[PDB]
Amino acid sequence: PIVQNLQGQMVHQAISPRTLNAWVKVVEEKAFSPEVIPMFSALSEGATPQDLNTMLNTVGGHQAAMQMLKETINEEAAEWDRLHPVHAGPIAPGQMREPRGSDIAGTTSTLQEQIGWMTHNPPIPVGEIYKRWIILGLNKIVRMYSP
Amino acid sequence: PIVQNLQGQMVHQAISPRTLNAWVKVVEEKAFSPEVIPMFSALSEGATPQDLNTMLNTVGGHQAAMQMLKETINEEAAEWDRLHPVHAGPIAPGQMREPRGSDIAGTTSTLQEQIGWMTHNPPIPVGEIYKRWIILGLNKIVRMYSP
Amino acid sequence: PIVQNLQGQMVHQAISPRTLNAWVKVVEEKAFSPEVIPMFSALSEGATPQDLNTMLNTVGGHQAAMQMLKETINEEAAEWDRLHPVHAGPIAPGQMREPRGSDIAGTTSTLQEQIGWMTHNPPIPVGEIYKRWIILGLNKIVRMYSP
Amino acid sequence: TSILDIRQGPKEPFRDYVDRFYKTLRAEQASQEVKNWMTETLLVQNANPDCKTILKALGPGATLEEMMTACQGV
Amino acid sequence: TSILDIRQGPKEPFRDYVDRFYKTLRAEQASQEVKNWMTETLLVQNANPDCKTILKALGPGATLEEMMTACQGV
Amino acid sequence: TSILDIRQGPKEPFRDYVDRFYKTLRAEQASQEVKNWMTETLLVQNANPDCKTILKALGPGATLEEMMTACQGV
Repeated sequence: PIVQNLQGQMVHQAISPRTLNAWVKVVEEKAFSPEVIPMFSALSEGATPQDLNTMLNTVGGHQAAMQMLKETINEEAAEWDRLHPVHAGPIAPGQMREPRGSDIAGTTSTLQEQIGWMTHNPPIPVGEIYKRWIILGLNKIVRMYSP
Repeated sequence: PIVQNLQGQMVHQAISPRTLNAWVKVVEEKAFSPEVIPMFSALSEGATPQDLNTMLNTVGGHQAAMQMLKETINEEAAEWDRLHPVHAGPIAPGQMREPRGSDIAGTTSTLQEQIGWMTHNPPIPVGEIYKRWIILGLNKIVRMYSP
Repeated sequence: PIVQNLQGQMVHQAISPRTLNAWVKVVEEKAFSPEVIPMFSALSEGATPQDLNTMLNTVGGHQAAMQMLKETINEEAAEWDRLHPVHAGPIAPGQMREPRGSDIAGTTSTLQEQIGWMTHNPPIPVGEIYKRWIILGLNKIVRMYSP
Repeated sequence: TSILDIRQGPKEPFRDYVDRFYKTLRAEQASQEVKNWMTETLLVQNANPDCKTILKALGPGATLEEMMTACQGV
Repeated sequence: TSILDIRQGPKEPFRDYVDRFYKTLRAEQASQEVKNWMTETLLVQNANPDCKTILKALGPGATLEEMMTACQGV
Repeated sequence: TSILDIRQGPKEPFRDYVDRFYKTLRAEQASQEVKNWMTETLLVQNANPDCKTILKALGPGATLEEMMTACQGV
């Protein structure tokens, strides 16, 4: 995640193993139950896309759901690209590039790039955009997996 | 929560997973027992409304009680709005807006707004107002759930 | 691992016992399952070759796989030496030596040497080169150990 | 399971039923106004005859602590 | 176990089969286009006659929630 | 359970009963003066005949260690 250091700057720090394991354990115990979404939200505080793929990729089991989510993440990403067209002409030397759906999904962007966008002024909340897609896709799952 | 940093200022820091889990475990083990209220009170030290909705939303089980509480929180909030009318004329550029029942419940306010009110001089104790509503609603529950 | 200190420099710090044990426990529980690879990747964040041999050497059980991996690590290392020939003439006093496959595998290099390469400017990512060999060799294993 | 399929047993305490209701209501995502409509309507309708009888005597305007204490002996 | 060896039982819910499929698909490392081809093809092909029949009626263009709700009673 | 429903068994040690009393008293939220009234009154009243007899001999002014040691053999 990207956290604030004592000095008063935003720097990246790694997520903790008993945080990781707590994510694992939630999924083990409460599967598709709604409490998973606030839980997720708390444990995703200050998290990167990269950390969010890590959390999704580290799941075991419920592979039908994991595939449905993936496909929702790509749909929501396809929709990001649709709604926000690429911008006019070449990229400025003085500036950094606008993200695509795949940069938001973490796929085409690097960590330093993910830190550029979030730490820069104005900052862009690429975590929160992926977060809604995850929560939206979580609703899809919850609604389906209701019996 | 909003905590004091080493430098001597009040800054927000996130609540800890084994704090979260300790909240979960209390509820699991002691359900509606009275010891839950001092326990709550200690674990709510320096907490935001936002953190208080997080704690309430992360409950599983006892949904009749959770609904009774919600409805108590809204009643107490409706009562806040009644007792404290909105103030005269437009909001000053030099000042920040007075809270409503829903800002106290965390609903209509943002975190930075919740930090403005609490950190500013004079500070307003929107945590402690929600805290009484929670404790009051906890009494309602305790009294009902006595057998 | 090599981590950034508060002062703003990169220094080595030892890996933690409950990190070690978490590595052990993953292997115990999920054996050759794919979730092992993101898991590995997270727990290998900022890790040295030396720490990576420590993690491989501390395995118990699955010795056929451990041997297949070793032999993959040496093949990938042999390939490093092939692709990158040694450089022209004697080593400069002002400079430090280029790594071989065995320095990447941690075998012929010392820790201070591993810290020289990574902390120096430009830095060389000898962790990430070993990491791909580990992940590649992990694919070999996963594919074989599928039933 | 659908919200319409939530019903009170002939020997099941109302209390255990009301818990089931706001759990399933907790998995409904509808507008609040619709969920208010569901509350006043469906809860009583799928309540058992003995308690149903009781709840009819509370009249309208009733709140959950009073419903919950009203059907306790049933 | 190979992906071709993944098949639906005569009494096995589709759901339990689809889980097995994307677990094994999760251990395939092929290009996405090939994995798309596997999805639309192999899944239905090794599905049981009763559900297979059902899935033929959904036509093409179908998505996983609709397939999964379509073969639920089977 | 209501505070009036708290009573001492015919074989139950007073001690186990006094624990039950201040637990239920712990869930009463009334003014201190009322809770003092409950203490001197209800505790003895729902105490069993054998201990009740004992407690009548302590007279008024008695404190909990002396009541608790007074009904120990009963």
